[PDB]
Amino acid sequence: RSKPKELPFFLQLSGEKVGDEASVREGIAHRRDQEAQKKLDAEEQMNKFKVTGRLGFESHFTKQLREGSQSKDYSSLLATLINFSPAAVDLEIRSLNSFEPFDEIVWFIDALTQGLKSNKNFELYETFMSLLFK
Amino acid sequence: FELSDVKSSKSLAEIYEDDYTLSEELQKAHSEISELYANLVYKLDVLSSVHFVPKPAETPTISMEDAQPLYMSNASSLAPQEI
Amino acid sequence: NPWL
Amino acid sequence: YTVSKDGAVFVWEFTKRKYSWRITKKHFFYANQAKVKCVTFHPATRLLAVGFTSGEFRLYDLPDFTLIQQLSMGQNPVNTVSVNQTGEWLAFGSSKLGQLLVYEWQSESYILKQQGHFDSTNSLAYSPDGSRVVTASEDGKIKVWDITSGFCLATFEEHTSSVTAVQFAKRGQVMFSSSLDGTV
Amino acid sequence: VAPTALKDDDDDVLLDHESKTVVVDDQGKPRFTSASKIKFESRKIMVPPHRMTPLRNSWTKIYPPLVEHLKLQVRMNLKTKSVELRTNPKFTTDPGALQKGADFIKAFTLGFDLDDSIALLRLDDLYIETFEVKDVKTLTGDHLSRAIGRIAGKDGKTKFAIENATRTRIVLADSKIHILGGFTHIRMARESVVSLILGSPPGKVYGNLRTVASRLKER
Amino acid sequence: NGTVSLWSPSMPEPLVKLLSARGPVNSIAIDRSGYYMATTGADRSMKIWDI
Amino acid sequence: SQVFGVARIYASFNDTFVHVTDLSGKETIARVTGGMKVKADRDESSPYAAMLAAQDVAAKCKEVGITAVHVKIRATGGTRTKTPGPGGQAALRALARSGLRIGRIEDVTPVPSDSTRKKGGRRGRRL
Amino acid sequence: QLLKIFHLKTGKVVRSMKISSPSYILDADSTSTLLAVGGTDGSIIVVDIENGYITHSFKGHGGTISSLKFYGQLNSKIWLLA
Amino acid sequence: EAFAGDDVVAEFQEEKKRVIDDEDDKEVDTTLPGWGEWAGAGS
Amino acid sequence: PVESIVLQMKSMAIHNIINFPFPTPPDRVALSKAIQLLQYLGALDNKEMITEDGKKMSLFPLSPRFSKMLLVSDEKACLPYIVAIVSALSVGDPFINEFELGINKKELRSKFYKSRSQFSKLDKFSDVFRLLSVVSAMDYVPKEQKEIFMKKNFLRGKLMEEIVKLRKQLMYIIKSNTSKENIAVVIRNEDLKSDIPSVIQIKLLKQMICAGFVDHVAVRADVLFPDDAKITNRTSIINIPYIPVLATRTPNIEDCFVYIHPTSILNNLGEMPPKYMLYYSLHLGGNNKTRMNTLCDIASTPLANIARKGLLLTYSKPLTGQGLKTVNLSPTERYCYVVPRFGSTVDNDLKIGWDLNPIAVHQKKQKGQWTVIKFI
Ligand SMILES: [Mg+2]
Repeated sequence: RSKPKELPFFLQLSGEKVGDEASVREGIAHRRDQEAQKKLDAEEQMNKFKVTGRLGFESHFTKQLREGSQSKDYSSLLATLINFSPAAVDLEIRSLNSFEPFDEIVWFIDALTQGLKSNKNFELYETFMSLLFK
Repeated sequence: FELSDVKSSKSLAEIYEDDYTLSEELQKAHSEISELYANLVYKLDVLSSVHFVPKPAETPTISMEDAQPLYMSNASSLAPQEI
Repeated sequence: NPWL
Repeated sequence: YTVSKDGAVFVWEFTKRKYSWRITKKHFFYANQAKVKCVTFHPATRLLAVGFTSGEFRLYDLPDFTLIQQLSMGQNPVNTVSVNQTGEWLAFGSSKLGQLLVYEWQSESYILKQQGHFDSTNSLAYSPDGSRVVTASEDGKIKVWDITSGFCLATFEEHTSSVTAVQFAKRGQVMFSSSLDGTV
Repeated sequence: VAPTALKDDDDDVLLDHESKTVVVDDQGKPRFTSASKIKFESRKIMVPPHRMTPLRNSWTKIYPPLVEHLKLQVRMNLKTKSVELRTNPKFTTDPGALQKGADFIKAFTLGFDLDDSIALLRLDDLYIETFEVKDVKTLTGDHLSRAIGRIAGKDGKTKFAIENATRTRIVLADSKIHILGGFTHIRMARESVVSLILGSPPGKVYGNLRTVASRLKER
Repeated sequence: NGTVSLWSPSMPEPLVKLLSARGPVNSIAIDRSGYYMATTGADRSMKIWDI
Repeated sequence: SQVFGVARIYASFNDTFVHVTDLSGKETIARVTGGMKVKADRDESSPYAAMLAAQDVAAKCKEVGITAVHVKIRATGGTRTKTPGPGGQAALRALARSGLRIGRIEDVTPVPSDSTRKKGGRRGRRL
Repeated sequence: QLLKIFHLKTGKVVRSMKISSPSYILDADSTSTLLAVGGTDGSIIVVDIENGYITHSFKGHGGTISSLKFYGQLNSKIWLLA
Repeated sequence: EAFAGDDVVAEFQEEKKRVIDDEDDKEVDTTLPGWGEWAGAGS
Repeated sequence: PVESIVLQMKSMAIHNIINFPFPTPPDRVALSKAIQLLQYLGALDNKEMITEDGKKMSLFPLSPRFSKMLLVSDEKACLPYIVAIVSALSVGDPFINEFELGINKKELRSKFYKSRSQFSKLDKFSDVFRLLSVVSAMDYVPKEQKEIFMKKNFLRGKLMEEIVKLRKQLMYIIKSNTSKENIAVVIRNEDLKSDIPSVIQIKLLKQMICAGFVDHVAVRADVLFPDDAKITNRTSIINIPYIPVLATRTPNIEDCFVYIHPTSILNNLGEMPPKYMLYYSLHLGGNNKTRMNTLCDIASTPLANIARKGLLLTYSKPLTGQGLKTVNLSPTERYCYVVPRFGSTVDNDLKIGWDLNPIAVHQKKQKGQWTVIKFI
């Protein structure tokens, strides 16, 4: 809801519009162009930014999720979740890897299960789990 | 319907060209009428008003004011009987 | 030859 | 970097022809008739935010002059533009309609987006619990406010003329308004 | 330094004679190697003398569409006073280009405006209908002159009404009528012209044009 | 742009254009005879012209 | 290596004949009409029906051995209209697209030095 | 003017190629591996049915091709076309 | 005090050339392609 | 080769290789390494089933590494160069080096360097193209100039002749498998003969060699571990360390290092060598240091395009930041910038991988995995 509000020389015209009613009586009778254009705008978007700065492979959040599972202490991961902006929280939850063996999703559930035990930040942990199912 | 009896400025290709690609002029006057009515209402309002009356006032556009909360969805605005 |  | 009202950005460098300031590069905003009304710059991220008299603003990267984004707030001039310390939030304000907009250009999200009443508020009404207050103006639009935050949740523009009174029911979910246009 | 001072390349390229012998396979079949891996045309359209001056004044706008879009090779022959078109086999691609170009030149010869003639190149279903006033009714002297003025109308109003109503163009060259448009359209234009020749007053004809013109928009 | 243009009401373009400064021209003075012209730009420059 | 026929096109108000023969004209190779190619009488003179007839004729020409044709287009002539109509123009375009060389195009309408009376009467015809 | 090869076992059109002129003469050799196409332009194309490519393109005849005949034996180098 | 600005002499010289070209005599080529000789893609 | 054994069985739909009852079984370690190699070569998928590229490789009678090169080499008319390179590597090195000549007389040393320089013009950083120079130059030496050519340039005559014969046999195998006229193809000497490669062709060839030898790529030790091994401009090229892609990380990283050979074209270069190097094999003979038999240098994005087909390259989650919006078309299609990781995963701290430059990429979700389709 917050998104802002938005010929050929040889014209291939035929049928009744050009006075050929005989063809119609005898039974002879562009979205794919738009999607193809929608692709071009997709690549045109990628070429517009060519940022080459050296970034790390793993994000700050996913590293702690991996570390939390190893040490079985998601307190660091839980803390950064509480600090993340609502946009940041949603992006991370969507980006959790969904391929078998589903390690990250299981790790997130273990992280959220620890949070409920603390009886602190109860409304956010419940909300995080709601976003997980969504 | 009114039939033009003057030579068409558009060539026979153009009359077919535009066919390849309720009325803007009708809506153009509508904007003009609203402008004239708004201006006239302001001028009469100032004369018969006890208090001060302020004077009334491509690229994608932002809507500053919205009829419903942003978190609210259009689907949630419909009753079961409507659905 | 070209390669030489 | 110097910016002019006509819509030109000059890049000045100290260089030899013995050494002096010289315009090494010149950029132009090719707005059809809009004039530059406010400009701000963030040196750390090299962000240039320009608000035009037509009501639209552009975000640019310097010195490459890459147009990050272009949006319109309306038909009134953009009077003031400000940048956050981190450079991630842009605040714009239009004086004519009293609009205020905080824009997160990193995510293209809106931190704050508010427009006040154009006319004087004629009437007010608290929600029965006091959580919300409804206001009406001589313009003819009703705005719903949240007390805790102080921001307008919705604006209603059904009434043609000045809204004279607003009142809630004891239940509180329903609100009524009366207007000089001849409707309740 | 300014007086106000403080105090690898990654490559962009990314990996994405017939022989005189036979080979026999295990089945005894023969296996051979592969083999080594628009026609010239002409048309002539003669230009009548009264169309020579319009042709020269419109020549700058006539040869471009024939050369660029139709990929034909154009020439006007001063000695024979004719326009010559040729299909160039190395460049021309559309087998219908030449006959299309010949029709476009013919329409100009008949008196049609250049911009109306281009529709013959642009579209594919435009034709020219031609007939004489004597084919409808034997009119002579003043009776023939009055019939021509009845088709044209005052200031050409009756002709433009037919052209606008039927989506056609009409050339009234003395007693010779040429109508340019689509097949169903030029038959609509012909009935109105024939009614005028037979003597129906222009006002009554203009009324019928409105009825058909309304239908044309509906469909 | 450091230029001085000459104008008449009946002509749509300047009669003459004179480059008399490396920056904006702040002031122009013309004598009674209309023979000389003095200008001063915003570059510490003063120039006397035979117009 | 270029064998020529004669494509004789007769464009009437109510039909179109596409008729290919040898150079003499005594020998017919393929005659197709627009009325053989449509389901309604009203469409026999259409440019659509003349295009189907010409393509039908052009295929038969290529089989027999004809690779080029001269064109002799005509209208009804006599006491009636002298210019071949849209149906005849449609056939000529269809032959050109067909791939046959077009040799020479002539209008051979029967034009009277003098005529008998036309069928209309004194008040005219073709309402 | 499209030569089409149809595989009876698979029930599918396996190959489709464009020929120069209309063709009314076809000949298949006894070994069931070659096809000759004789056009009205006097040109001859020999095709490999199984692999679907043109092997020979003879253009020597003046008139339309009226008859084609393959000669050859299994395990031989004496393949001829008349 | 120091002054830095745009190149007004270079801008002025461009205008003087532009005025000279506009008011000078002009030679217009009036040849009609294809009028008496073959014209098109081939030659 | 043990990978020829594994590849053949997989084309037979024999899934259990490690436990297969051979009359004479190979080592399980060898079989396991063979399966991983065929996964890096794109012959086997992540579940160890043969792919379309694998089915083609099984038809070839060569080693799978060279079978992979010849398959991806039929682009931009680069195949004749690859056949010459593969034939030269198959037969051996025809270059007699200064150490063998015992000249490491001064005038002869000069001619040796001139003789090497004329063959080095193709590329400064690549030794494999120096093999391509002599093999292709040899086609332009007439019969009476052979021996003079050999003595003048200090080459081995008999080894060069065998290379030329192998080119004709090798080209037949490639054409017969790839060409639609599989059996009918006949090779001609003019096919083998070809002109100098263009710079675009040179860059493509480096990718084609990488296709076969992707697992044999090392990174300069400075890039991965700055300051663990001292580096400065005065240091000679033969002393610059390199780390193979899958080397097991020792407590002292110095052991993992491999070094450039003195005979390589890199030794005389002077400026700093490439960060990524593709090597044919490692040789511990010679006690100074472990030495690489280098082929060429591969850049970052070209390398990722090759390892893309195997399992040696992994992709991060979409990058977000200034001007890094993740365009998304469908729930199973998206375009985004991703930083690829080549070699060992970050969670794996035994083998030594590294991160390549970020690149825009078109990804399509398959089985819940965002597999890459192509680079933008
Ligand atoms: Mg009739």
